[PDB]
Amino acid sequence: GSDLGKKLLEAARAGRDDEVRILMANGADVNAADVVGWTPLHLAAYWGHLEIVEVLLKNGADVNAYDTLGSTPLHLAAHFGHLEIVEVLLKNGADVNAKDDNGITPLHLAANRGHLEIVEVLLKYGADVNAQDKFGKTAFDISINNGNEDLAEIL
Amino acid sequence: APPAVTISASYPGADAKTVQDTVTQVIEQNMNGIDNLMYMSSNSDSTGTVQITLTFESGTDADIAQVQVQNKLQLAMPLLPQEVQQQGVSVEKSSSSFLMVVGVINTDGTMTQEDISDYVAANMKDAISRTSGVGDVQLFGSQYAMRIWMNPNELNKFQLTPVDVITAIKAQNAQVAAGQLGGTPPVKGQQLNASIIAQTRLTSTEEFGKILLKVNQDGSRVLLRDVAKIELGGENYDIIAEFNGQPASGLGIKLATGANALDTAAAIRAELAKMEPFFPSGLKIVYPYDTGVFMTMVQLPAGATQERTQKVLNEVTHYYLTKEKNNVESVFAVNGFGFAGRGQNTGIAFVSLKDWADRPGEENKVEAITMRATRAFSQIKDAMVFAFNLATGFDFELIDQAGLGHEKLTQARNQLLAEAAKHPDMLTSVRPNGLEDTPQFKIDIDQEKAQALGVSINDINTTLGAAWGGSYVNDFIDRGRVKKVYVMSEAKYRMLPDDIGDWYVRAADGQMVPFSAFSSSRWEYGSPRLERYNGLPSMEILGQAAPGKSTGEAMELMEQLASKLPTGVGYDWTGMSY
Amino acid sequence: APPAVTISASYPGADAKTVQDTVTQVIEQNMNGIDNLMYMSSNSDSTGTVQITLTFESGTDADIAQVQVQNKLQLAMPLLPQEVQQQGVSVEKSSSSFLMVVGVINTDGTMTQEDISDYVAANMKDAISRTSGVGDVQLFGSQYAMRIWMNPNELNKFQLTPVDVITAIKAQNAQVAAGQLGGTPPVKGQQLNASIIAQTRLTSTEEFGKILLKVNQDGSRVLLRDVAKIELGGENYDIIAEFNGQPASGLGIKLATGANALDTAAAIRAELAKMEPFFPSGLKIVYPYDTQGVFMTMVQLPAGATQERTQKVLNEVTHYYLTKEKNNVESVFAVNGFGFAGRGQNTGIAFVSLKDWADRPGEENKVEAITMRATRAFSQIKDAMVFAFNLATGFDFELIDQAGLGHEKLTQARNQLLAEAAKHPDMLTSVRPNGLEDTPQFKIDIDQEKAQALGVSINDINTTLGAAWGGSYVNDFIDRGRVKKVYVMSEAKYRMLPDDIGDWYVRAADGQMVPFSAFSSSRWEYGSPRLERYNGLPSMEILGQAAPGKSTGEAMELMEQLASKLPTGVGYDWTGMSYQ
Amino acid sequence: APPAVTISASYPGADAKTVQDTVTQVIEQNMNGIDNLMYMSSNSDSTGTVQITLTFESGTDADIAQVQVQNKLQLAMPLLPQEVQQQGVSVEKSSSSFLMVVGVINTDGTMTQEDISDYVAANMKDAISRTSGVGDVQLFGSQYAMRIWMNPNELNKFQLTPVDVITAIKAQNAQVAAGQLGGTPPVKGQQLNASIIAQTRLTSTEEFGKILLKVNQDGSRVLLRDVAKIELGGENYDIIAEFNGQPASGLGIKLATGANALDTAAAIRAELAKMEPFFPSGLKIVYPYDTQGVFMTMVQLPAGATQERTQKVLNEVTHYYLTKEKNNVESVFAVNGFGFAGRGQNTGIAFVSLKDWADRPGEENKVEAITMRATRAFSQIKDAMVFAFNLTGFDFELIDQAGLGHEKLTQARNQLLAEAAKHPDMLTSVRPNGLEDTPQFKIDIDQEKAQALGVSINDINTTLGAAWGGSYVNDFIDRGRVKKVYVMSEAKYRMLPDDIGDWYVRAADGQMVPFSAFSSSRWEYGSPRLERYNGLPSMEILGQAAPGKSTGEAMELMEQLASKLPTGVGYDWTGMSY
Ligand SMILES: CC(=O)Nc1ccc(CCSc2nc(N3C[C@@H](C)O[C@@H](C)C3)c3c(c2C#N)CC(C)(C)OC3)cc1
Repeated sequence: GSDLGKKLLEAARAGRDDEVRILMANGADVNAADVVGWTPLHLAAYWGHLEIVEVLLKNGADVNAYDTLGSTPLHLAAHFGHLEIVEVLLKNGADVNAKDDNGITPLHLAANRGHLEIVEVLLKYGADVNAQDKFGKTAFDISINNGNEDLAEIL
Repeated sequence: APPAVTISASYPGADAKTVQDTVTQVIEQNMNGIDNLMYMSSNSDSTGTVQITLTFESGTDADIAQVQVQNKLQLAMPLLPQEVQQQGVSVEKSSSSFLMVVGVINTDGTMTQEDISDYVAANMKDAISRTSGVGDVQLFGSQYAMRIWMNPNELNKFQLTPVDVITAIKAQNAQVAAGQLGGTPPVKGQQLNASIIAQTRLTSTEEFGKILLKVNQDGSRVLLRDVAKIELGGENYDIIAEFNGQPASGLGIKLATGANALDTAAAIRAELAKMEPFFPSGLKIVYPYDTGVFMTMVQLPAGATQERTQKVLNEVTHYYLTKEKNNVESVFAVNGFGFAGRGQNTGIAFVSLKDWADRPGEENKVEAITMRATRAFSQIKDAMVFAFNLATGFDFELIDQAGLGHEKLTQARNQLLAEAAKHPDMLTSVRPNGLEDTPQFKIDIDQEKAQALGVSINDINTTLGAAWGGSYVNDFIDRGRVKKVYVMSEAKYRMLPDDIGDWYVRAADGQMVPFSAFSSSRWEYGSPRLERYNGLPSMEILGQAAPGKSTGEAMELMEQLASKLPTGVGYDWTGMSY
Repeated sequence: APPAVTISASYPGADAKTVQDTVTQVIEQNMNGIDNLMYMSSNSDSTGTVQITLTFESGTDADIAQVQVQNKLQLAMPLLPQEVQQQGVSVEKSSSSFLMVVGVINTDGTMTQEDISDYVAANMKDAISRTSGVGDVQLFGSQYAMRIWMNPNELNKFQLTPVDVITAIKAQNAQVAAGQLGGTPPVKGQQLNASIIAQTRLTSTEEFGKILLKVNQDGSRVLLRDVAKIELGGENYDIIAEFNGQPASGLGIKLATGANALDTAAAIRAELAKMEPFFPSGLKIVYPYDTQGVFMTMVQLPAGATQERTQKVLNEVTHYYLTKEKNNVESVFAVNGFGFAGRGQNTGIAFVSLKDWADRPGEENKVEAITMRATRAFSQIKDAMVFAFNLATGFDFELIDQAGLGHEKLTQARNQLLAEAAKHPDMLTSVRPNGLEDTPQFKIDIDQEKAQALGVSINDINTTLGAAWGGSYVNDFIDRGRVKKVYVMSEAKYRMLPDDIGDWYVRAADGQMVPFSAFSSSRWEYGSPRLERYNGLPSMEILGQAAPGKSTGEAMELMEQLASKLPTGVGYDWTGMSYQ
Repeated sequence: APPAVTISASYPGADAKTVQDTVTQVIEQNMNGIDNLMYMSSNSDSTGTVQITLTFESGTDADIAQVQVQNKLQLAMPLLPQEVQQQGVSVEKSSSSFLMVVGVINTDGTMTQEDISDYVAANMKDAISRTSGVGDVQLFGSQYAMRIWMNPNELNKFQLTPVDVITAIKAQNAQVAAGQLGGTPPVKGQQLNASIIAQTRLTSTEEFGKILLKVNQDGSRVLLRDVAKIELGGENYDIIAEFNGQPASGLGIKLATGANALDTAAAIRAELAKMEPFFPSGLKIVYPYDTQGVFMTMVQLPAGATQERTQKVLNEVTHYYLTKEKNNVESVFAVNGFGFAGRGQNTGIAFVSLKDWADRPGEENKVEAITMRATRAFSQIKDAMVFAFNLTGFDFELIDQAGLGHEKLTQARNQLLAEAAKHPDMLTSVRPNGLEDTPQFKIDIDQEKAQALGVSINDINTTLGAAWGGSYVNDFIDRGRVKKVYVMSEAKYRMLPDDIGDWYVRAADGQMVPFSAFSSSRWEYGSPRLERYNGLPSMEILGQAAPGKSTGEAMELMEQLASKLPTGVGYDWTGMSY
């Protein structure tokens, strides 16, 4: 609906915490989405803005919003090694086994970049360690292919 | 103005990182042993374009500088992708300005900008180049190319891919040496000597249409026209230009060194007068700029499309031609071009005023017109639109000195811009000159699946690139003149992510495999315009001193702020601040 | 003479249109943004040659002109056929006429024309070409290459094609970078270090002869000498010279723009003095033309004329000087296949050197009267333009296709202008084309559907035809320590007649041998052996003279009025002597 | 001084004759139509390098000379092997001596010699090379490449060859141009425009390690790391430097012809001062050779000497200066593998920097007496010419005028040198300037056996050259900088003749064939350095007038001796004797 929606998407992207608090106060749609289906929560999760994440969730941001290719804010946080954000999303109800259009899960993405603490947190919250993507691969297969033996321990 | 030399290269269908990492870096690393170089700057963008600008000390002979640059470039040519070498890598003196910009319009609605550009290329440009006093002439557009617009549904139906289309065009649009009957050394007493003439380059859409792709088992023929639409069109479709709303091409004309401006301008106008009787209907020459033109910048948000920008440009044009009808002769609206960047979400309108004499009163002068225009345009939502004419400013480069990479340099630049915003008493309008990261479609080809299926990675990458980016295949002859042949998907099969899975590749066993079988994709952010300064990754920052501060003190602050940035980030002053 | 830069390129086996449409046009489209350029012209010939001449305003710095033309040429280089790039494109800044000719003969008769030409190409030309002030050097002959003369019957008998020959030569005449034993980084403690030497370029006909083409199922061997005659022979066979009727070669030397003639000539003689002591026995330098004491004779036959016919006319001209003018003429160096029009089968030149000033008393024994008499004696030679002159008031006209009309329409328009000009002997004399007429050519259509059905690839078809009938430069070899070329081509007797087309076989994907006749058809047509362009558009150059006591100005004015009546899309310009 | 233009090119893994016959002769034959050229000379070496020196008449403008050379070379580039073109050919107009050496060490000893050299190559060299006045820059070390060190036992186990490795690297370390979503020309109503990002260059050993070579029968995977060790390492390993005994790298800088020595040196220092703040911890610049105060020591061992024996000689030279001359010497910067005559396993150079003049009182402590003492101290080192000097008898070229060949020319040279030795009253130290033939390993591939087995000659020659010589495959991105990828055998499989037989090639039927089945080998002699002069095979000979004789008398005798040489051998005077 909003011209304010578009400004909230930009403020969240560019990290501007005050501006986010203001636009929320003046009624911006917290679940405004850009052309690729990214919400303010997606943007804050990708770009690592923890306080923006928390602020959006308290104002009703949808924790499992999915972009046009099926990816969620938790995919993005996990892939890019944003640990504190991963915990907050999971604390606020993020689907730990959400699969994108390719069957990729946040654990697959964390495992691929070698983000070991994130792998651990996801696993606490009930991540299906044997979930397979469209090619049949698991987090374990990923660890083997990348030659990351520390990760292969944990799985 | 220090003399400057610009290198321009093109990699059709390449993204900014691809251009930077296969072209820009390679040229830069070869820019040694050149005299009098003060600094070098480059940009590599999402239209597949690179410009490297070498700025020389004042008093350097610009011809000597141009040749030394060109020679080093030419020795680096074999290090560049074939596709880049095939587009031509130009090296020109770039500090000289235009003597004139000539518009070529069609007023009776019968020609597209591509039609007009072909006419100009084939019938006007070279006569203008030979005109007394003319140095460089740039065509704003191209001659025609033969456009083969592929359909993936038809290709798959006949078990064909773009690779087969490209192969067939190289085989059947060909011209090669076939020797002679009775040639030397002959059997003595030979009387017959004749050249052998075998295949000749194709000359028409009809001939391209008949290229034979294959014959089916039941004896039916698949012709290129059964899998593609075929038309004369442009080489590139990045820019759309209109003159008072009508399609238009143009020539940008520079003065040869040592020639006289007034005589050269008059000689150009006399040559264009002599051509006029031969023009087709509705073609007209207009002169928007010739030694009171001002500009209106248009910038849409990330990922905005050409059609969205066109709508804004059309409102800008309509404004000037109604609300400034007494002051404005013309609006030359250029969609896709912007000085700060090329791309679909940018444009500029070049506005030509009527003669000063016909614009009495201060309210009819450039300053008042532009302030009124900017105020009317601040209504426009979903675009930034600013009118302006052409030293308190500074020109600062932030530099990656230790291999930090784009994402870290950007965070450093953001720290610097936030800090400079905390000192509004000293610094105003401290901003990036360049573009922000935008969403990109990252597609990962699964090598294991490709190998298990027997699908070659070269077939995959050629299929994707040719369809979605376009490919220059080879040359043809149009009405006696050599021109390029391009293959690309028809627009409707290359618009959105779901179109990816309509493209099939042929495996070694003959089965057709959809892209979805061996690839996966996701959204990510990356740069549409990468900058370098003296061979290192950079981000240009503009700014000015606060009212009642000198640029001297404002620069000094920027240096203090820059001194607190993360480890490995440096800076330099360039341009006016050098 | 305003300064000129010339671009030259070569495409072996190419007809004029193929040269024009794959080389000339691509280069010319970049020839803009060059300072002080007056005009550009080009010829594209059925010798597979192109020459583009760019003419600059008087006083232009020729170094700078050459640099700027080459800059623009580099834009086109990656778009040229590999076959042209590999011949070496040249960019020269020379006078268009020869400063001198250096002739070479063998007074023991123990070297043929071909041997002499190789000796000069291999031991003399390069040094002369590097001498300061030498703008251009023309060899009157050809360097040897290694010639592989294929036999199509033998190739077919072993299920081989020219593609197989070419492949084998690239594989077995190779120079391999093979590394080292014990090279860096080594196992520490390594003492042995040595280069590995693997294949190296072949050096002799004997080695080329034992290239191994295939091993039969029964174990027998097909060597290259089983399908081909192998010998050293010219890169091409188009240029043959004689000095006083004996076998010769030579170098035609042109002066670099602005260079000093006395000095350059002297530097050339000093370079020749270094070479002389190492000549094989019999070999001798002669000096048939030092620029008056000299003059030339041009021989120009119609397009279509064989080497043998041009030779017949050269023999008449040399006969005349050696019989009729034997008291005045010291020497004639005659060249068949090269002339004022450059390279061509229907063209020759004779360089004539006179005896001493002192031994030719009287006006009638001076160069003017000798050349007048010569031209008169040669004026009766049938179907040949032969004249003798040493070294103003004509005009030089360019008819130009300005609308994509094409060669055939441009010819019609030219003939219309020439017939109209003929009706004004009062204002215009000897209005005539500078170029060549169309000649019969053999048009071959490859049937794509048949090729596909049979499984014969277009590349194999094209290589087989081009290599057999045109010759293909394969790679280099080393002849007596010098890098030289290797060419494959049909032996002469298998590429003389139209029915020979059908004796050439191509191998299908299933291994069957398919004759050319199965997937091709042919017919006779006409086309051009020399296509001209002026400022990048198709053109036809017309020369002529103002009639007795009319100004060039009135003559030009009438040509312009006659030109104004030609079909739409045909324009004109003035060039050369008419441009100011 | 007559200005000289130098052309340099390289062919990885080529021997001298290969370089000469595919590169040097091709370039030389195309050096026509160039003004004012006095003479040309070349060396073609077993390091895979060529250097062609074109010397111009006194008073020639060196800019014009360089331009003319560059342009003729550009037109000859298509005639050279692709392997050479892709390395970059350079053309320089510089003095042949060093203006200064920039040394780099790590004072915390935390970076190795190889690390330091990469840092200099990747962060310092290009900005120095662009500094005005800098004619040539030699790195004393090598930039990193991604090194794929192949194991032939593992390749054979998986039925693979270096050809398969190269093919996979090209396919899987690729930078793909993939076009755009919503790209131009677009459909009406399009809302989204975004770049498509597909494959990108690899950036790390880990990524190269996971390149997928094949999928086995049972679906197990063979990764590149399963057949190779993957590491960053030098593009070559030929040049190693030390500063006062510690690991070092640096830049040797030569002044451009006609540039100002003091101005250039100050511009270099100003450029280093921009880099210093971003150095990793411990890195430090030293100044071991600024052109009294300094001198050099040449180390030239006979052809065939190992890196290890050259090092042992340099360690003796360095030790002498740091112990016997420690009161006079501040520093020694020693380079193994580069010398006065450029690159080679058997050559070195030491740049020596003296303490302040004021702290070296006495004639005995000035440069002249020091170099003379050092030369005396080094005159008894075995099988090495070692001398100390600062930057004239005769300079003679013996010339093959008749296609005689290297072996006959060497015989004629030896005849001349024998005759010269019999006149010790007129001529002294008449010696060759180049190198003697050494043993080489001649391997003959048996074409019959290869064809019988179905083994391709291209697979054999690629296998041999890539494993034993190394092959530049393509580029990758190291810490944001484009650099090279090389495949070669790990050291232990390319040390000895029996190792040849552990390399297997795959036949058309899929069988693995060892090299021993289709080859044979022998020892022979050939040249590690072939010389040419004015385009002809040549051998340079130096010498001088015997005491109390003029240079003219000694030259006259040389000419008299040269007139009695075998048929087809000529001569010419060059350099100081021209
Ligand atoms: C396909 C295409 O490029 N079409 C096209 C683009 C531009 C044009 C000309 C627009 S008018 C114009 N263009 C300029 N440019 C400059 C050029 C470097 O870039 C192009 C796109 C347009 C400049 C000026 C005018 C006017 N009036 C004035 C000035 C010299 C001050 O600034 C440059 C015509 C057709």
